[PDB]
This record gives sequence, structure tokens and C-alpha cells, in this order.
Amino acid sequence: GVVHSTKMHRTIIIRRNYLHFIKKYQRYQKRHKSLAVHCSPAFDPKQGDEVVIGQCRPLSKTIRYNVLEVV
Amino acid sequence: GIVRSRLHKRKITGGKTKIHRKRMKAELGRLPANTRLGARRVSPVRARGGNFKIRALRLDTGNFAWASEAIAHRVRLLDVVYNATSNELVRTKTLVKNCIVAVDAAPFKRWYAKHYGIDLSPKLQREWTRRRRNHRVEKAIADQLREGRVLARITSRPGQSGRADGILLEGAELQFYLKRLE
Amino acid sequence: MRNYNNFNRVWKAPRRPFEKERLDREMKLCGQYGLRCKREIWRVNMTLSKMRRTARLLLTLPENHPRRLLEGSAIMRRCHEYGFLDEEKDKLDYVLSLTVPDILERRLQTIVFKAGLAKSVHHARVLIQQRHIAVAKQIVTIPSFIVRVSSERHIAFADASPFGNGR
Amino acid sequence: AKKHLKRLYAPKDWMLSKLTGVFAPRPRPGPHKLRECLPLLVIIRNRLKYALNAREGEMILRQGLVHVDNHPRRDGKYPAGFMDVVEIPKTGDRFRLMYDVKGRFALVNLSEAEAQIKLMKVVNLYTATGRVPVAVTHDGHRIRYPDPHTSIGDTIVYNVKEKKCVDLIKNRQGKAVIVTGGANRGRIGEIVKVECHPGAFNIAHLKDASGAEFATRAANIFVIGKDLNNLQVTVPKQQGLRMNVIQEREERLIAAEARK
RNA sequence: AGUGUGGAGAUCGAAGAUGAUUAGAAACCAUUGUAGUCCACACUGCAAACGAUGACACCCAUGAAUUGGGGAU
RNA sequence: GAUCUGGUUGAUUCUGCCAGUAGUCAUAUGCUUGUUUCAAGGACUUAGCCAUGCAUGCCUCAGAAUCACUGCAGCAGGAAUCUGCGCAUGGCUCAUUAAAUCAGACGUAAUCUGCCGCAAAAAUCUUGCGGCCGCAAAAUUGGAUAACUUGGCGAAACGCCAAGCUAAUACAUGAACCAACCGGGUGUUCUCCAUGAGACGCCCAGCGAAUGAAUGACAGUAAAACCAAUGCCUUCAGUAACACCCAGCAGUGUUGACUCAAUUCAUUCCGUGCGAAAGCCGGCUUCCGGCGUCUUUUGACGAACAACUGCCCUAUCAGCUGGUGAUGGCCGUGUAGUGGACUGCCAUGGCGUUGACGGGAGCGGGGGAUUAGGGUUCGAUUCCGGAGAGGGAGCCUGAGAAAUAGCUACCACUUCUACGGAGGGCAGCAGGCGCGCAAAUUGCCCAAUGUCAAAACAAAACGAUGAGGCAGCGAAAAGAAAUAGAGUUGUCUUGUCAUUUCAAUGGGGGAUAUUUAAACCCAUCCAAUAUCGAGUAACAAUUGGAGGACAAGUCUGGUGCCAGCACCCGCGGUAAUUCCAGCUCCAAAAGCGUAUAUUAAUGCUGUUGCUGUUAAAGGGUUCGUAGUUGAACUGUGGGCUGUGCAGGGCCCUUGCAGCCCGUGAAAAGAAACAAGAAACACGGGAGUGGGUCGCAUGUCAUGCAUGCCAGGGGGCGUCCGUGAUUUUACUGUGACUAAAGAAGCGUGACUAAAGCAGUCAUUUGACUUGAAUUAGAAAGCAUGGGAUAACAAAGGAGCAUUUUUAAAGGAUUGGAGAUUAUGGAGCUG
RNA sequence: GGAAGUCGGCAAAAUAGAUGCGUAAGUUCGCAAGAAGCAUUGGCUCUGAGGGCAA
Ligand SMILES: [K+]
Ligand SMILES: [K+]
Ligand SMILES: [Mg+2]
Ligand SMILES: [Mg+2]
Ligand SMILES: [Mg+2]
Ligand SMILES: [Mg+2]
Ligand SMILES: [Mg+2]
Ligand SMILES: [Mg+2]
Ligand SMILES: [Mg+2]
Ligand SMILES: [Mg+2]
Ligand SMILES: [Mg+2]
Ligand SMILES: [Mg+2]
Ligand SMILES: [Mg+2]
Ligand SMILES: [Mg+2]
Ligand SMILES: [Mg+2]
Ligand SMILES: [Mg+2]
Ligand SMILES: [Mg+2]
Ligand SMILES: [Mg+2]
Ligand SMILES: [Mg+2]
Ligand SMILES: [Mg+2]
Ligand SMILES: [Mg+2]
Ligand SMILES: [Mg+2]
Ligand SMILES: [Mg+2]
Ligand SMILES: [Mg+2]
Ligand SMILES: [Mg+2]
Ligand SMILES: [Mg+2]
Ligand SMILES: [Mg+2]
Ligand SMILES: [Mg+2]
Ligand SMILES: [Mg+2]
Ligand SMILES: [Mg+2]
Ligand SMILES: [Mg+2]
Ligand SMILES: [Mg+2]
Ligand SMILES: [Mg+2]
Ligand SMILES: [Mg+2]
Ligand SMILES: [Mg+2]
Ligand SMILES: [Mg+2]
Ligand SMILES: [Mg+2]
Ligand SMILES: [Mg+2]
Ligand SMILES: [Mg+2]
Ligand SMILES: [Mg+2]
Ligand SMILES: [Mg+2]
Ligand SMILES: [Mg+2]
Ligand SMILES: [Mg+2]
Ligand SMILES: [Mg+2]
Ligand SMILES: [Mg+2]
Ligand code: NA
Ligand code: NA
Ligand code: NA
Ligand code: NA
Ligand code: NA
Repeated sequence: GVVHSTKMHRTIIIRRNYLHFIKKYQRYQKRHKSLAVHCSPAFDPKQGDEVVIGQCRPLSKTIRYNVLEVV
Repeated sequence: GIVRSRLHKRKITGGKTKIHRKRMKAELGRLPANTRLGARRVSPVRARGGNFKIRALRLDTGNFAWASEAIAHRVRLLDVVYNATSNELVRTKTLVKNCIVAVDAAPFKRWYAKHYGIDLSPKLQREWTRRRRNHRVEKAIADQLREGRVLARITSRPGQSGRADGILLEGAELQFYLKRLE
Repeated sequence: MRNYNNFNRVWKAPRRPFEKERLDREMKLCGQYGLRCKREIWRVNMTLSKMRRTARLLLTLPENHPRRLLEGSAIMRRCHEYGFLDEEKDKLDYVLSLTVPDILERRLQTIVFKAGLAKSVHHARVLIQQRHIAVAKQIVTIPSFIVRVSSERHIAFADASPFGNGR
Repeated sequence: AKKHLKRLYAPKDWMLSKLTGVFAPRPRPGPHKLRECLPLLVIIRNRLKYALNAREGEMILRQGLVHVDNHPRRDGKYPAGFMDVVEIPKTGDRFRLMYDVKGRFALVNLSEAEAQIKLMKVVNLYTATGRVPVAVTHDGHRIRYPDPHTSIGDTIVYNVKEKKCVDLIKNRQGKAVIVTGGANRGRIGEIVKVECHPGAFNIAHLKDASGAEFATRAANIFVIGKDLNNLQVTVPKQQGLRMNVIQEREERLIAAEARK
């Protein structure tokens, strides 16, 4: 995913942009999801950076993933 | 009763969840022990699966480890002096995990004498010389031991296990809590 | 409730209820094959439509598609077995040319009539309904029984019938 | 917990007709998973025809006449899945529960001293108290001191009468395996390569006798011998060789014509 | 066209007045005339605001013209 | 079957709707109805209200029987009651419900888990006898309480007291020696050496749990010194370790990854864990079986939680959330467990025109209808998931419930009463009342399918089950199929006609019977010595129509813009093709009309695939942000032979072998090429360190062990460390994906709708019978391809040669750990 | 009991401070508004936050 916000302490918001296909019109739609991710102090990601994330146990009300690598 | 489910919470959009089921037994919570310092009193809680949690209402003895010497001793708790959640819990003498307590130091002194022959059979004296070769007690510890109270950190959960066990504070952590207590 | 026995329809009505040419053709088929109602012709129509739809779907495929090799073989086998198609023609395209009289010719009523056991298709109908006809010694009372080519030589009067060996 | 099993929801390989009844015997917990088992009542009633109904099946089973892996089993809901040896001494029949090439359960007849052996696939390895290594098999057996070379995925050839390990068939390239799940269940092939995808399902690439290539998840392969020529277990008639559908239809038609 | 505040106020001219015409004539016609019509500043945002024909881009036959800029003689 | 027709005009060509038409397991209603098969069936409105009855119990050889119970002569049955298990399943319904639920696909290393499978178990000072000791050994443990008896209370209550008895596998208690291995701590205890070493004494050292401290490996440098201790040969080569009684009784758990598995040390459980049930029954005093139960463990059956992509309409819903949790952090608490789930404290977050928030209609799928294709639509309802039991909320027990034929309370209704009190929950089955357009019997049965359970069947001795099955009612719907077949004379080659002859057959009536749990249906038959029945075959077919659409009368009476018809156009005002009737004819036919929905018809919702000058419809004009869309280019591979209606030595096909496959630069190496590559390095790396009956080591040893291609160089497998980086999308394969349903193979259930069966053999069984195959959006998993595209980066002046040798400077063997230094490999100039 | 008194709620009763939450029609957009309403405040013993000077 791409980093969307770094406003939180040790947590970032990422975006997963993708195309969704509508069968009836044989065409695609732009869609996005947003995931809250825990970011370790071992990384310093910025807005627009690409990140690999991995699923973990629930860490808060929304956090279900961990930053594993910053491209 | 008390529930741990997420249904009552607002969605992240701020909207209200429209609940369409009654609350379940499998998501219950229970009232906290609020364990205080005093003569022992524990109440079993029948938990899911038929297992028993031990809910401690009052505790005054704990099994406390001196990690550097890799030993432990059953000692009387004298006062709870620091709590990171709120100093209201220090005032109520509440025993929760990671709260700082003062434990009776005399047993650690007596073990120190038995294991090193120092007060703060030839074969045992051979052993005493075999030890002490790379051993130097800390000043911050031995000073506390002389006055008969050591600062320790509770490592168990009195609300779950019914025990106020712990470990003696040493090193930078001990300095941290000593600074915060002055 | 909790009953899983299947059932389906076997016929469909014509889209146009009054076409003079269709009505005349159907009345002809009724008179010549001795049918009771238009539902029998329409049942043959549904059978033919299903077979033809299958053949079109199969012919659209490349010739060596495994589905074509399997189902084309099966449908040719069935058409040859029941006498709908002549055994000479063996391509998948000849099912598309099947007509209603081709299926109607293989009814037990028409077969009994053509075999001389009956003076007419109307005689054949009542002969079949009255248990006087057996196919391989099995009494067949259904005039719409489609006769296989192999069973054509075993159609005689029933043993229990007074026209066979019965009282 | 569910005590019932609707007949429509029951596994298709049990060959229970949708019109015979609403229910099927729900397999109890035991040696095998209920989606991968054949209940004893199903065996004794539908497969062997020794019992005409469930009442006669209970009469036969509650007497201890049917043995699974040398022990009498009195429960019609006992799972009794793959590689199990079923013996009814009073009638003398004895067989191993296997998968045929179509993937259905097959009752492969056995000789004595063949019914004393069963193959068990190691699914987990753990240390028990006292530092005792224990191998857990696909059959739910917990073997208390396996061969020190035992790995997860290997096969243990096991003497059920003596309750002793006999030999170990390691999971390596060129070994003969049988597929125990998926679309290829029942096919016998050779391990040509096993690609590892950590955190995912490892894929085993196989090759049967006729050179047809196929794959499946590594969890679905069961080592049964060193080679397709020398198997450590007898296999059903088709020998795990999948036959062409057109060929099958043609041969069945010709054989039926020959019968008439 | 209409609105507000200042200005302007020749002409024409909704309202209105008077005279005709007419069965009646609140109309058309005649003579007038307020608001308007004009300007500054601020509003209003509607027209058969039309080519009743959205914008950008490509191909596309013939003759005589026309507006602006270039080139040749 | 990729289909249209009637109505706008005096006529025409359009646009366009209205009407027609076909289907619906799609409902109702009307008329009609002989036979048979297969089936829906109080969902829609009122998750409205309910009389009565039934719906969940379980015992055998194997828990407890002194019934004052029965039979027999102690045996055998055994009411009752205690005990163990179940009652959290099944059945019903669809009210709630849109980051919920659900589908496919994943996780739980974040957890609980009775019944079932396979396993494990060495803690424990007991008992009886003489005076705490001694002796001894198959442990002969203890108090209760039901049923029963006595007295009874109460109107009643699936309401109750109090005294006597007496059991359990209920409850409580409790087992020393036999009996092992291993470790830690210790005596001012003895030997013996010069600080070792060994004995003996005692304190502990079981499973599980808690805290603490260690293990839970290594794996990119080859060598020789010194001090100390300790191993060795003799008086530094080899060498797993280990200061004896086991000279190999773990130097090596698992994963993708773990603070997990397991082990050692210390301290603590214990006031809420751990019997050999101090148990039962069988065979042969002796052994040997079958059960039953406590604790530990893991895998099976589950449970709970999390969420990758998808999921109606509405902006005349634009901001939503954050006192008092909203988004995140820290230490806690609570939970089985994660977690703002919750306390305290901090920081301002989080979501939204890619539609948040709010409002409306809906349980979600599997699937159904219709369909050339693309689509449209339905899905209360059989399978799967969820939810609820009048409404709400609490809870106990239990492995599992926030249970409702469990409890508690309130709100509505509501039943009995002696007025003191006591009760109730059909959205289980049947059946009422209401509501409605709208939906069956207060039936039989556990024979089948299953569930529970102390339980095979049977023998004095038959478990319960409205779950389920069976029948009744039932023109929802579906399949098959009667209402006649042959004639003769004449009448008028046929064909109608009045006859007057034959046969045939069911509907129906029955049965030696068959079926079925018993019945009923289906089949079989109308002698097998011995069995009924058609001629108006009265055993009598209907429902709508006859101007057009649209098949069928320019018939005859009646009515006279009335009555009426007519879906639309229209007909009827005295010669009605249209009304009311007779006749005749037409269509479908045991069915056929009507109403309302819905699909096609409809290219009248248009992605495929509409229209916008004048028919409805381009915004008055620009600017402009999300959005959509967006120009080229990095790129002809070459030689050789043969072969082709190639064509005007060349190009072009087909096909086999060559290429460093542009130039350059040569067995090795250099250029491109590689992350699936390269450079290193790991026996705890590879079925022994991979493909390429004798000898030797040692022999106090199950040393019963080990080697008997060396060596070089290459090719590999595994695992780790260091080094340039390329995705997505599309497309091809492959894997993973309940049945029922849809396609489909085979198969004469008489056919068919079906079903998954059956078929064949002079006969105790073959067919080692069959039950093929597919498709089933999207997302997800692995991998081949690189043409069209997308994402990201850059904006070309922050854009920077390979080696050789030399000097100058600043981890490994060495006997193994330690220590302590040389000596290097490895850094700049 | 609660305006039945009286011409008429005259008179009297009533409301009340502070703090948090909350607040309609209408509107010249300023208000209406202290609209209406709901809640809390004592005493003790503590805890937290909010500063200035110098080396
Ligand atoms: K229930
Ligand atoms: K019925
Ligand atoms: Mg104006
Ligand atoms: Mg003027
Ligand atoms: Mg004027
Ligand atoms: Mg005029
Ligand atoms: Mg004028
Ligand atoms: Mg007209
Ligand atoms: Mg005219
Ligand atoms: Mg119902
Ligand atoms: Mg209802
Ligand atoms: Mg008994
Ligand atoms: Mg249920
Ligand atoms: Mg019902
Ligand atoms: Mg464990
Ligand atoms: Mg939060
Ligand atoms: Mg609803
Ligand atoms: Mg449904
Ligand atoms: Mg359901
Ligand atoms: Mg419930
Ligand atoms: Mg109700
Ligand atoms: Mg309840
Ligand atoms: Mg009930
Ligand atoms: Mg009384
Ligand atoms: Mg209630
Ligand atoms: Mg009822
Ligand atoms: Mg209902
Ligand atoms: Mg009912
Ligand atoms: Mg009805
Ligand atoms: Mg029922
Ligand atoms: Mg007339
Ligand atoms: Mg007339
Ligand atoms: Mg007329
Ligand atoms: Mg149009
Ligand atoms: Mg227009
Ligand atoms: Mg137009
Ligand atoms: Mg227009
Ligand atoms: Mg405008
Ligand atoms: Mg622009
Ligand atoms: Mg008054
Ligand atoms: Mg008065
Ligand atoms: Mg006053
Ligand atoms: Mg307002
Ligand atoms: Mg006011
Ligand atoms: Mg106020
Ligand atoms: Na114009
Ligand atoms: Na024990
Ligand atoms: Na927490
Ligand atoms: Na008429
Ligand atoms: Na009529």
C-alpha cells in the first residue's frame, strides 16, 4: 500500500487503490480502501511512500497490520 | 451484564451500530478485583471452560525474585509506593501488575549471608571464595537492604492469579523509579 | 416439505395462438398420426428444440474439443439408436435437419400401424392402450413410447392378449 | 454443538440417496475428520450389505464383531477413514479403506500379515513432558518415540497388532505418493519437485505412470513407497491411473455390448 | 424589462387622462402623459440568451466570391 | 424461433404511447372435472391472541433394592428414589439487520473445547495388632441423605414442614515397603592427596499452575606464543563430553516465523487442582479378560473473535465522530483470549461527493423465472449461515446458554381461588379465534431415516421421539393418459347419413392374494377343477369465442344509443357480422376463463444498443477542481542446404541442423545475462558428507561399534551471511473450491416426469458391477508470456574507470574452554 | 382544594446564585435567549494543573 497519513503516533494510514470491474458495462471503477497500520520506530515512512504490511493480531480498535518494509 | 463486544462502540465513520441481537454470555466481562494490601482473602471465579480464576481481594505476602542473584524469596509486602496509572491507586494501596511496592528486605540479607558470608565448615568457605570472584553487589541495592525495605515491581496479576509476586528493582529502572519517588 | 424428487415440464405453447398455417399443419399431423391433442406435437417440438440447441452449441466449438467429441458422439448414438437419423449420416450437422415427423415416425402407435398389426393409427392407439402390444415380451401401454431400431423386430401381440396366447 | 447431519449436507462419497431419509449418521469425533471419513454404519449397511438397515447395523456393531485397526468398535458413528484396516473375523473379510482413482472410498481386500500393517502420515512433531518426542499421524495416533529421522510429511509403516513402528518412508523426490484430497484424490504419482511457498500452501508436482503430469497442495500427498513399482501398500484396481473420459465411455459401451 | 441610491429628463412612452371607432371597446387609431427610456455605483440572472443544432479532434467532391496576413511575377 | 400486430390522417411517411400476444414451483377467484403418478400447502395481513392434548428422555452381564412388590424355592424379575449422561441438538419463524449479516477466500503464534481417537502416570507415612515406639501387611475407611415409615400443613399449587431408618461409581478421607534414573543445597562428620578427590549423615528434588534466571544453536579471515588450571605420550598426535561403579542413558523440539514445545536452577500453590473410583461384571483359589472413573496431554468435533474482495434505493439526506471513547500511544484491568472492551494519563486524530452521516425497503447465499447474446427480475420457504421465542433486561447450572416446553423482575394481556394465595407464553404438531383475496386432520406409527442414552437383538423382559415417516384434505405446479376400434346394406372413388353386426378394453365390482408397521394407493387376476361386468358404450367434456388485431357465420329470432358488449379500435339510435338467444362453426382441452404482479415482447433505460434542427430532449457564455480521456519514439536477428503456380543473383513460404544471437574481444577469459544470480560459509546440510563371512581402528563397552575409490577439478542439493532491485493489469496454464439445483455420460423404472439404479448366470454367485464428466461471478493462491496499458520515479550539470604489484601509516587452528599478547588477512594516502 | 374569589390573579405566593449540558416558532441575520428545560454545588482528607529568581 501507499502511505496516506503519518499524523498518529506509531500508526499510519495506508491506501490500497485498485480497479473494480463492473460486468454489465465491461468497464472498471477506481476504488480505494484505507487501513490503519502500526509503524515501528525502525521505519520512517513519508506520505506517498510504498509499504509492505503484514497481518497481525488486533493491536487496537482498527489496527490489524504491521509495517514490514518501506520502499 | 458487562460486555466486551464492539457493538456498543461507534463505527470509525462516527455512525451508530444498529444492534440486532441480545448480548451473549461468551463476551462477558467481570468486575475488577481492586486488590488491596492486607491479610489474605481470595475468591474463586468459575470461568469459561470450568477453570477457576483466583480473584484476590487482599494480599500481604508475595514471592519476590532477586533477578541478578537468580533467586526468589517469600516476603511480606510493606507499602505500595508508585503506580503509573494513577496515584489514587498508591493511596488506596492497590496491588496491580507493574505497581512498585516495598518488600521486607531481611530475608534477602539472610540469604546474602548464607550464600556469600557477608553481613550488610571449611568446604562452605571454599564455596564462598569460589563465588565473590566476579561478584559485586550494587550500592543502590545493598543500601536498601540495610534499611530493611527494597523496591520491587509486581510481575503477577492479583486479579487473575490471586498472587502478588514480583522482582526486585535494579539498575536504570531502579534509578528511574527512585527519581520519580523524590 | 424436505422432499427432493425432481420434476419438469416437457412442452411449451406456441408464441402465436392463431396462425392459420401452423394450425392447419398441426391438424394434419394430428389426423395422420392419430393424436389426441396439440400437446403431443408440442412435446415433440420441445424435444427437437433441446436437441437442436445442443447441436448448435457443439458445432460452434472447434472440431477436436473434448466436449464436442463426447457429446456429439452421444447425440449421434442416441439419434441412430432411436431411428431419428439414418445410420448412413454420422456428422453432427444432421441433427440440425431433424423434423417433427422424424420423431413422430418412431412412436409405438405409428410403428404398430406400419408393422401391419393394426388397420390404422387409430386402431393402433386403442390396441396399445388395451395391452395387446408387447415389445420384447414386455407389454407397453404407452402410445408415445419411442421405439429403438433394435426393438422393431420384437414388436408382436402380447402373450397374455387374446390376439397372442391368452384367454 | 451439532448432533445431527442432514443427508443433503453429508459427504457425497457416502452414496446416501436424497430420497431415503432426511438424516445421515453424524460421525463422532475420532481418528479422522468427518468430511474425510466413512462411518462404520455406512460401511456395514451400504458398502458390505451385511445389515439391511440401521437396526441390524447396531446389532452387528454393538457385539464387537467389526474390528478397526485390531480393536472392536461398537459405535456406528465411529469415523473410520483412510488407510484403516477393517476386519470382521466371523465372516473372514478384511480390507483397507482407500481412495480409488475416481476419488471414492474403496475397500481393498487384504491378506493376513498385510492387515497387520498400516501406513500413517506424520502431520506434527512435538516434545512431550520428560523430553519425549511424539509424532502425530493423520490417523490421530500419537507415537511416543518415532524414528529420529522422522519429519513432518513422512510416512510411518506401522504394525497395528504389535503397536510398533516398522520402517520410515521419507518424503523426497522420486517417491511414490497418493493424493488424499482435492480434485486429484486417488491418483498415484511420483514426486518430481515440491516448490516451497513459505506462509502459503506448498505445491507438489507429480507424475503418474502414464506420464500425465498433475499437481496438488503438499498437504494432500501421502508417501506410500519408494517407487511406483514397489509400493509398501496394495492399491485399488486402477492403480491410481486416471483414464480418459472418452476412452472410459467407449470401453464401457463396448464391454456392455459384449455382455449382450 | 425590473430593483436601490445619486444624477439627468430632449425624444419616445407601460399606468393614467381626453377624443374617436364600435353592439360594447377597459383595444387597435388620434392628442397627451407618470414610471421608465440615458449616466455612475450596486442588484437581479431571465429571452425564439436560436444555427431551436454542446466542446475538442480526423476524412471528405466542384465553381464563383469575400475579410486579414504572407509568397511569386 | 435473434418474430411482432391493432389505434392519431380525407390519404401518406414518422415519433410515440396505449392495447394485443407468450411464460411464471405466482398468487387469488369463477366455471368444469373420468383414471393414474409426483408434489407445494396460515410466508405475504397480525414476530396477532390462544382452549385442549401431545411434542426429551435414557439400564445391561457389567452404579445404588429388605417395596411391608411379584414368581419360584436364596434365585430371578423389579415400582420408587439417589447417582451418571442428555435436554445449548432437532423443530418453528423471518421481526430485527448495510464496516451488521452472508458468499468465496483467509487467520487465531489471541483463545476455550464435555462426549470420541491415540497416548501419559514411580509425588503422597496408610492399615491392623501390645505397651509415640515395636512388630506385621491382599488397606476389612467415615459420616450423611433419598426412596420407605410416622405425624402432617395447605382450597389449590411441576406447593410445602418435622422426626425416625438405610445405599452408592453421591460426598468425604486415605494408602508406608515392594519402587528406578537424574539434580541442587548443605555438615565446623570421616578418610586421603596438595587444594583436589571419595564416602556417610539431612533438606529438597512428581504431573499441572505462578513469578524469576538460563537453554531453545552455528553458519563471508587461514597461523604460530605466554601465564593459570586441566586433559593426554613418556618418566603436543588424537581428542564428543563426563574427576568410578551406564569408558555414547539426547552436544541436535518445531515453524516461514515464536517470549511457543521441552529441559535445568530458585521460590511459591495447598485457604479454589491431581484415587489404584477404597468401583462394577465376566471366564478359569488362581490367574486372565470386559467395563467404569480422577489428573496430564493433543487431534478430532465444535465454540468465540478478526476481516481480503463483493452486496438495493435516496442529496427535497453534506458534513460525521471527539462532555461521558471519537482515532492513536503508555502502564494497567477484564476476558478463554486479542482489542478503547474498560480505568487513569497523554497526543489530535479518524471518516467523507470513489457518497460518509442520516432516512427508506429488505434476513444473506446455494439457487428460481425469463433469456440469441448482453441482461431483467424473484429468493419468507427444504441445504448452509445468522437471529428470536409476547416485549425488555438480568442470571444460575453447565464443556457449551445470556437457554425460554430453565430461573428472576417489570410492562402488557391473561387462568384458578375457599380471596389467604397460586399460576401462563404453540414464530413445535394438531386444532381454535381473529385477520385477511389468500393456505389442510385436535388422524396412524416409530417399520424406514436419524438424535439422545446406563442402551445390540432375544429371553417374565417391546426406551423416548408431532424430529421423521404414513395416510386424510389439497385442479399451486409437474408426468402419463380414457371418453371408443373394425365393419355390412342402401342412401349420397371417397366422406356424411339411417342402420345392424362383430370383437376389444378400462372406469367400476371383487380376490388365493399382493403392498403396508397396520391400513390405503399402485401393480397381478377375472381360473389354476372352481371367479363379474358398456350400445343412447345416458360410463352422455368443458371453458371461452366467431367485425379487426385473431382461428371461426355477410344464418335465424328479440331489442332499438335502451339493455348490454367492448383489454384497444369500436358495436347498439327498427334489416346489429359485435348486445340477448337458437343453430352452426372455431381454439385449447380435463381443463379453460378473470384479477393483480412480474419476465419476454421493449434498441420504450440502449455496455453490447436509443434519442436530442423541426416529434421529448444541448446548459445563455466562459473559467474550473475531483473524474474520465490523452501524440510519436528505445524493436525488421543473421548465415547454410533442401523445398514451394513466390514475384519482378535478390525477396518470399515450408522445414532440419548452425550462431559470442549487433559490433568488437578470445581450454580458460570478455560482452551482454542473471535475485529463480553471484561471493562466502555451515555435519546438527544429503535414507549417514550426493552425482562424480577377510583386513584395518579399540575391545573394563549390545565397540554386537566404524572404514575398505583415493586425489584433483566440476555439477549439484539443503540452511545462513553479504552484494544488484520492478510491480500491477491483461492473457495461458495449474491448484483450491458442500450437497440439492443447472448441463451432461450410462441405464427400455412398460413410457415419461423421475431415480441412481441394476444386469447377467441350470440355480449358495459373477459383473473383482456402476454411481463418468463439466460449468458455477468477483476476490484469493502459484507460475509461463510481454504486445496493449496502468502505477511509481526522473525533469537530465548533486551529474562522478577496471586492474597489478610494492612499500608508509592506522575470526581460525595451534590439546579444548578461559585469560593474555604476537602474527596476520581486512582501511586511506 | 387551587382563581371556584374578583371588573380584572389586585395582593400575596412563586422563580432565584454559580457551573455544565440544552434551547422552538419567528427574524431587519444583529437576535429571539437567562427562550424553554435537565443536572451539580456542604464538610473534611488528599491529588493534579496553571510561575518567578539565581548558577
Ligand atoms: K430451545
Ligand atoms: K401429506
Ligand atoms: Mg428599466
Ligand atoms: Mg423623461
Ligand atoms: Mg409622449
Ligand atoms: Mg378588431
Ligand atoms: Mg395613444
Ligand atoms: Mg382515423
Ligand atoms: Mg374527409
Ligand atoms: Mg410454514
Ligand atoms: Mg403471520
Ligand atoms: Mg439386566
Ligand atoms: Mg437449531
Ligand atoms: Mg409451520
Ligand atoms: Mg503443553
Ligand atoms: Mg479508538
Ligand atoms: Mg422484514
Ligand atoms: Mg430465503
Ligand atoms: Mg435454517
Ligand atoms: Mg437463542
Ligand atoms: Mg405470538
Ligand atoms: Mg430465557
Ligand atoms: Mg412452546
Ligand atoms: Mg383457607
Ligand atoms: Mg417472559
Ligand atoms: Mg399449532
Ligand atoms: Mg407463523
Ligand atoms: Mg402448528
Ligand atoms: Mg389457495
Ligand atoms: Mg413435521
Ligand atoms: Mg332485428
Ligand atoms: Mg339481427
Ligand atoms: Mg355492422
Ligand atoms: Mg425512442
Ligand atoms: Mg433539440
Ligand atoms: Mg429534434
Ligand atoms: Mg422540441
Ligand atoms: Mg444560466
Ligand atoms: Mg478547462
Ligand atoms: Mg371567575
Ligand atoms: Mg363569582
Ligand atoms: Mg403583582
Ligand atoms: Mg430557529
Ligand atoms: Mg418569545
Ligand atoms: Mg436556566
Ligand atoms: Na432565431
Ligand atoms: Na500417581
Ligand atoms: Na490493553
Ligand atoms: Na352469437
Ligand atoms: Na357474448
